[PDB]
Amino acid sequence: LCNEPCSSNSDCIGITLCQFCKEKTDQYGLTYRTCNLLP
Repeated sequence: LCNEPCSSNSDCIGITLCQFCKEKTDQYGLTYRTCNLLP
């Protein structure tokens, strides 16, 4: 749903109301690009 992977904003638009493709990591330090509720 909203919590899923991305590469830009548009990747998270319409699929759900979560336009904010953010960059965070897990506990390991793997930075990944994921759809968030906000910027």
